[PDB]
Amino acid sequence: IQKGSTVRILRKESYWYNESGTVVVVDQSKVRYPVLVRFTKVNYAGTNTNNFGLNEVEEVV
Amino acid sequence: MKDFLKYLSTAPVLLTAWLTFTAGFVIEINRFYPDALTFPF
Amino acid sequence: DIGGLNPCKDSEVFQKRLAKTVKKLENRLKKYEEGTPPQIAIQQQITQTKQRFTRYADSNLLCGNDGLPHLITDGRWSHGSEFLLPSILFLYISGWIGWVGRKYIRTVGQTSNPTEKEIIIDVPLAISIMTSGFLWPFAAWQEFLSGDLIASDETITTSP
Amino acid sequence: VYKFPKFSKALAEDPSTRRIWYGIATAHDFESHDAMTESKLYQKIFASHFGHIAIIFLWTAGNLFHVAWQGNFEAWILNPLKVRPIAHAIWDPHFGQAAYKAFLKTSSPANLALSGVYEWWYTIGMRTNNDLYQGSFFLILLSSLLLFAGWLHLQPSFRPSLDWFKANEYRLNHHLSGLFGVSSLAWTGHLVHVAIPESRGIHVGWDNFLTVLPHPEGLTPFFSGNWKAYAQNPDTASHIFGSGEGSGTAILTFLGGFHPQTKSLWLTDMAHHHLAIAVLFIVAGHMYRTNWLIGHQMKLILEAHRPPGGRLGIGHIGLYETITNSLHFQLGLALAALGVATSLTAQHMYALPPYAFLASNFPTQAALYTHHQYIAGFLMVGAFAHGAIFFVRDYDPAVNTRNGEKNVLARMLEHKEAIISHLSWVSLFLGFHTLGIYVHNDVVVAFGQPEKQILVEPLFAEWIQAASGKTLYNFDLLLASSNSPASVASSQLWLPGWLSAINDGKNSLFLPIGPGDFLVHHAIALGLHTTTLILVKGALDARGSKLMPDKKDFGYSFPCDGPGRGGTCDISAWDAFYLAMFWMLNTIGWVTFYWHWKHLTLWQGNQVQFNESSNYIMGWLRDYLWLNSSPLINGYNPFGMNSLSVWAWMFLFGHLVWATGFMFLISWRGYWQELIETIVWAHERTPLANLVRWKDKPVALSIVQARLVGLAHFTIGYVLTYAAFVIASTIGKLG
Amino acid sequence: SHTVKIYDTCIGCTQCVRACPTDVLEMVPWDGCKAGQIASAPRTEDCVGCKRCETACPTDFLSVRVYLGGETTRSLGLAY
Amino acid sequence: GLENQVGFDIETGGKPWDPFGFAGVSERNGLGILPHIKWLQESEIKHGRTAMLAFLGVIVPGSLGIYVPTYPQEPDFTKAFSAALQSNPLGMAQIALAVAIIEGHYYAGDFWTGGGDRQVGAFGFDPLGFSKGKSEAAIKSMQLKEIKNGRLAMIAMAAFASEKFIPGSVPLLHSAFPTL
Amino acid sequence: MIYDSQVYIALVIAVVASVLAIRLGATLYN
Amino acid sequence: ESTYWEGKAPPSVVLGPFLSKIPSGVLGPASLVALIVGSYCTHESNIFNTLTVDTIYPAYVLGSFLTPISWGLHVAAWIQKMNKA
Ligand code: CLA
Ligand code: CLA
Ligand code: CLA
Ligand code: CLA
Ligand code: CLA
Ligand SMILES: CC1=C(/C=C/C(C)=C/C=C/C(C)=C/C=C/C=C(C)/C=C/C=C(C)/C=C/C2=C(C)CCCC2(C)C)C(C)(C)CCC1
Ligand code: SF4
Repeated sequence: IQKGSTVRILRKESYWYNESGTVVVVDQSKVRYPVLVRFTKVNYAGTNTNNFGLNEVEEVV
Repeated sequence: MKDFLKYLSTAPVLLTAWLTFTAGFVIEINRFYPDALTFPF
Repeated sequence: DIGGLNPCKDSEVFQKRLAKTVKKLENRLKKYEEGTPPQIAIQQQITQTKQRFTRYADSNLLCGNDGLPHLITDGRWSHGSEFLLPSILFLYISGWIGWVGRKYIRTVGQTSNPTEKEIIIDVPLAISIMTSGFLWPFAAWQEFLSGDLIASDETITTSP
Repeated sequence: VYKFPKFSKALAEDPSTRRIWYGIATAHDFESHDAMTESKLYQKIFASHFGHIAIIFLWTAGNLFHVAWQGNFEAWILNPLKVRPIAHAIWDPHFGQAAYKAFLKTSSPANLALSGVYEWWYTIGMRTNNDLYQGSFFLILLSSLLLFAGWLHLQPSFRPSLDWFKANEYRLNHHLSGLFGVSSLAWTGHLVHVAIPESRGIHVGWDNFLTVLPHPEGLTPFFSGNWKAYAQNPDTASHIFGSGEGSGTAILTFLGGFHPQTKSLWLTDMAHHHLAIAVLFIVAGHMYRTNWLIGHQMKLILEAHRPPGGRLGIGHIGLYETITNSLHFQLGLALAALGVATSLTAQHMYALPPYAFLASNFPTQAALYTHHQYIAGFLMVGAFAHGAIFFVRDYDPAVNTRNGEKNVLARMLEHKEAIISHLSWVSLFLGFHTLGIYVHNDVVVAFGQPEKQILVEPLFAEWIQAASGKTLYNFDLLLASSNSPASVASSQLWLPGWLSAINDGKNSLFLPIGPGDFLVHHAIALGLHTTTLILVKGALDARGSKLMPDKKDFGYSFPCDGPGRGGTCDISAWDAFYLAMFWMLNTIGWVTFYWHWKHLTLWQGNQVQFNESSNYIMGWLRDYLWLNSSPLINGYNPFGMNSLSVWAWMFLFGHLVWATGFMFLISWRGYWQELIETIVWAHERTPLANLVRWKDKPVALSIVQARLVGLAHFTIGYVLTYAAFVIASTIGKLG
Repeated sequence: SHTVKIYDTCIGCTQCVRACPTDVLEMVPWDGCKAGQIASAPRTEDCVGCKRCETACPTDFLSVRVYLGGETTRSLGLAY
Repeated sequence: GLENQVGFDIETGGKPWDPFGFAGVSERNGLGILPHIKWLQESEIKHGRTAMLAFLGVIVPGSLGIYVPTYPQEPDFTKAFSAALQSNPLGMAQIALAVAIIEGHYYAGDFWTGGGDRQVGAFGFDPLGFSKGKSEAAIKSMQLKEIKNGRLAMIAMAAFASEKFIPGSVPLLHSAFPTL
Repeated sequence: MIYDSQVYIALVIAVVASVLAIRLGATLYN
Repeated sequence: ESTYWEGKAPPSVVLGPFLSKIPSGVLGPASLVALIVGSYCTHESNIFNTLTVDTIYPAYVLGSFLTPISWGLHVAAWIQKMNKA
């Protein structure tokens, strides 16, 4: 995955679970949740972006 | 008359016009053929 | 006949209801003067009451013991104009409404600002879609066949 | 402030009055108590069951004693259709002379008995105020037995283990066979031996029962197989109940219908019914496996039931351990079954009155039906609440899942959105259209043109009535036809009795129905569907949702999740129960309103009033409530009072409690905490009262406690006002 | 006293700490995020349960969670 | 899928006639709620064979007057069933038992989701060696003839029922079967 | 009409059932 | 043990250790005979002859009980046949 890639959220406790988002940036450092994904639908708190782990996102073909 | 027509395209004005037209043709059907309990055919 | 009811053309209580309503209207008519608009209005009321009662009598309508038309909605085509034909008419109209709404939602859902086009309707596109709903039974059974009517697993689900 | 909630140290350290309030409301939640094990849980529940059965038996003994002492049972025997049964005497110092005179019955002021116990005890063969006293004595003895057993099974060497408590097969075998079948067998024995001769004038007491043969042939036909002999010579159509005139010698018969005199089921019919039920249940009690190598292991039955094509997942494999290890699943099942059973009692004890002269006791009929329907609604709501509790605290997804695939119960949480969406659709459909038709009738009738009403004949339900033999709708279907195989088959067994009762205008057996019945049945269906929607949504969403995907971590009952993310009011599963209680009360109110108005019109004779005015809402409001409330409100006026004065007082009391519930429901906390703080300052800063100080800091009631208190006020006021209305209206309208 | 837990989804944006009305949360060094900081709850005895901390949390389902528990004159906000 | 199955001929072009796409709804949403094409084809064969037998059984008794000796002489299929149900109950019972046995042995229940050991209307049943040794195209042609004749018999029986219910629905019917 | 002896002994038996109730109540602990 | 199954037919252990050892060629015809006998007994106690107090005939009653049973016998016959028995 990279910037601009489309991924499916696999985190169950997510307002965008099973949904598709756009990767903003994948951090190359040793952070726990490097993948930053932007969504079109705001969550219940109003935010439309979140940091996800490498195993919590699945790239769409 | 470019933004006025856009204003008339807003949800409230369009809904009011559509519901006014709808109530109008319903009321006029019931005036010209009143007391219709069953299908006319 | 059906359910112990009898036709309203032979229901004595139905004619009693008609006579009582006409008598009340005429008694009201007595307290006005000449060809004044109140008398014209009451006379129109009497005429409409008589026409409505006559039409209900000659309508294959079954009346109970209260002299009121009862609807036979078990499904028989004999009394098909009471429920079945209005049912078909409503199903057509409501399917039209739902189809045009769904088509508009899916059409402006692929534009740059889908939410803007929902409070500010694209009247040209709206008119284009709305007059295309007369084929909603055919369009529905041409989009269901192609799998374009139902989502499969992109739909969201709660935690459990 | 260190020893009231002995079961909870967290509450005992609360410095406020909330500790006292929560100590009451958590006393029976044994699973949440401090230092808690499963063995202690089951043992305490067992002892509590014993104490509860003792309480029930003591209550019945008290009813028996008060009827025997202050009632007029013996006088009511000689004239059951004119003498009004007396429940108990009244001694209230607040009475004036007028109240004493109005409530005076025979020798002392007394309350009429609306429980129908007089008819029930008369039917089962009681004729003396000494028979009731014997029953009270025996029931107090039984209560003592149960209390002793409850104490005993908390003793060290007599406390059962978890294996004994979870021994499903043994308990089922014994419950079914012993409890149901043997109790039915003993009840058939009593019915025959005592009740059958007592209805025929022969007294069979605890002295001449070993020498008075229940049948002249005396157990010879039973062993000989000539079982028809017990049905020969039944009671004639001119039999006077309690007297030998026109009686018979049969003890087990098919007659169908009602006694021509008492307008109730034949005693020989009920004895035969209980004998058949006893045989069936004794047979069915041998199904499950015990120490003798034959029977069923229900774990195997549940595990083997997976459809081969595969539509229920893996089937019921994990259900045995799920139900066995959860006391809330079993409690929910029992409550649902009890709710259905008491709904059945309500629906059958008015259509098929089983007790002598109970059909002509209109106030007791209305009271019994209303009581049982309200109990039914309560039991159903409790069943769903305990299902939600099971989901929160007892459900284990791992047990109900095998290699990713989910069992029959775990799959209910997968299409939970489908279930809730379709319940919502049905509720909206029924509500929209029932209200639409009702308001259409309202407007059309109001405009003076009732002929334009939408009146749908309930043909489907009238079809069922014709199928059972009612020749009123000209259907000629199954039992309305004399040539159908259904009629020829029983033409010699129970049709002549059944047809004579179903085709009678004075019965409540299959009351004639019209468009008003159709509309009110659709209203009832809407109420049932909406209550089910609320309860099912709370149960399925108990473990979490999108707004709270960790709701299981907060328990069954918690106030909320806070003020952000949108809001979070009434998000717990307990709040779903709390909301569904209102809908249960509304649905039971609709059911009882329909029943009471239909039967008031039937008894008064103006059934045309219901058939015409029941199709529109103003008809209900004007002809049921406004019309029949006149006798009740005139229970006391500026001119005098009647024996109905207590019912008017209860009417106003119910209204007051209802509106106090409105207080507790509309106004929330936070507004009551600051006011309490002002009161606290006032008390602390005033002389002559500073000498007295509280030990528990006064605080406002918690959010959940406030919801409970408002619901309790709402429900108590609802029940009291409707009981007062129904009883007083029936009494004051029908003499 | 209420229970406050911090989860490694913390991004160290400090909005929880500067929203606590009773000084329960504080920022401590960490190596699990870009900011190098994580929220801590070392003074939960002063926690009142107002949940302002998790109203300011930007992470998806929160990184600070408040579990209401036993009540105290400090946790009940009693000035008397 | 329909391109490689027996049933289409020159009458509907060269393509399988399926205006409503009913053959392709099995693969659509749901594990299985709508029949597979195999179930539909087995229903084809069963309905067509039953319709051919019923056409013979309304023509031969009702028109030609041929009757089994101890059976009611009722040239009317709307009453013959009941008349024989009373007159010869044992015969009708044996017919029902034979039908039940034949169908139970040739159960088609795995055809709903597709699959099974049998073929569409296999049934064995080749006593007089009509397909003893033939080319594959010849067997396919014979199967197509059977299917088309079954469809024609379906149409004829539907026409019988329609004319009995709505008089005048089939104009030439009473001029082509002069007796009832 | 029941006698004084009948009511009196029923009251006495009720007392015995009361002492059995507190014993069960106290055994279910404070 | 392990009555749970996922194949085409359940294992013969679900029939109990009395039907697990009956050949299908015995259960099948026995099931058909029991069904026919039960149907005839039901149609002789009722339907063909109307029931009466004096005519109960424990043979027809007991017989009729073979109809519900028949269902179980042929279910077991199919289970045995599919399990090569
Ligand atoms: C649960 C059953 C029950 C109920 C609800 C009542 C109700 C009543 N009884 Mg009563 N009574 C009962 C059983 C019951 N009785 C039994 C079994 C006896 C036989 C000993 C009596 C003997 C009796 C007499 C002699 C008198 C009453 C009277 C009364 C009335 C005033 C209350 C009173 O003085 O009580 C007094 C009750 C007793 C002395 C007997 C004890 C009652 C039972 C045994 C206890 C039941 C406890 C219950 C299950 C739960 C207790 C809850 C508690 C822990 C708070 C009231 C209507 C008075 C009356 O008629 O006034 C008009 C009166 O003078 N009762
Ligand atoms: C023959 C032996 C026997 C008998 C008589 C009982 C009897 C009882 N046991 Mg019990 N038990 C037994 C053996 C037995 N047990 C064994 C062997 C075990 C160990 C495996 C247990 C373990 C056990 C436990 C753990 C508990 C009991 C409890 C109870 C009591 C239940 C409450 C009550 O009073 O219900 C009375 C009920 C009736 C008289 C009948 C109810 C009638 C129903 C509601 C009507 C249904 C009719 C119909 C189906 C309605 C539907 C209509 C239809 C068309 C579908 C009851 C006294 C409970 C209790 O309260 O303990 C004190 C309890 O907690 N038992
Ligand atoms: C035999 C049936 C049965 C049994 C064994 C239980 C048992 C239990 N229930 Mg349950 N429940 C039942 C029926 C039953 N319930 C029904 C029918 C309903 C629907 C109304 C409920 C609704 C329900 C809820 C919503 C909850 C429980 C809970 C519980 C558990 C704790 C109970 C507790 O703390 O009591 C506390 C007892 C009280 C607070 C006393 C309340 C008394 C009420 C207000 C009536 C008193 C007023 C009275 C009528 C005065 C008259 C006024 C006068 C002027 C006329 C316990 C396992 C709770 C739990 O946590 O489960 C795990 C819980 O949250 N149940
Ligand atoms: C019928 C229903 C009802 C009743 C009785 C009350 C009663 C009251 N409300 Mg109200 N309230 C209601 C509905 C009701 N409300 C609803 C629906 C809402 C929702 C908006 C509110 C919202 C509301 C607010 C926001 C406030 C009140 C306040 C008050 C109190 C005013 C002070 C007063 O008169 O106390 C005296 C009590 C009474 C008049 C009640 C009857 C008492 C009887 C007549 C006398 C005493 C009886 C005696 C003690 C009985 C002992 C025997 C018993 C132990 C068996 C009072 C308790 C105010 C408050 O806190 O008090 C200052 C206040 O700020 N209420
Ligand atoms: C619950 C119904 C049921 C079930 C599960 C079975 C199961 C079976 N039958 Mg069977 N059968 C039934 C009823 C049933 N039968 C009835 C009523 C008859 C007529 C008397 C038969 C006649 C029959 C024959 C002649 C044969 C079987 C055979 C078989 C076995 C495999 C072949 C097969 O299924 O094809 C047969 C399929 C059917 C007969 C279809 C029956 C469809 C039923 C009637 C529908 C019922 C579903 C309905 C929703 C139930 C309502 C439940 C509740 C509301 C009451 C299998 C064990 C075969 C066998 O023994 O293999 C060795 C075999 O040769 N069956
Ligand atoms: C939440 C939950 C729960 C609960 C649930 C519930 C509460 C339910 C209910 C349920 C119900 C409440 C049900 C009901 C049912 C009913 C039925 C099922 C009925 C049936 C009937 C029938 C079938 C009948 C028939 C008939 C007829 C109709 C005629 C006459 C005769 C006969 C019999 C044939 C639980 C705990 C479990 C678990 C968890 C979850
Ligand atoms: S509740 Fe949330 S905000 Fe209030 S103190 Fe405890 S943590 Fe800080």
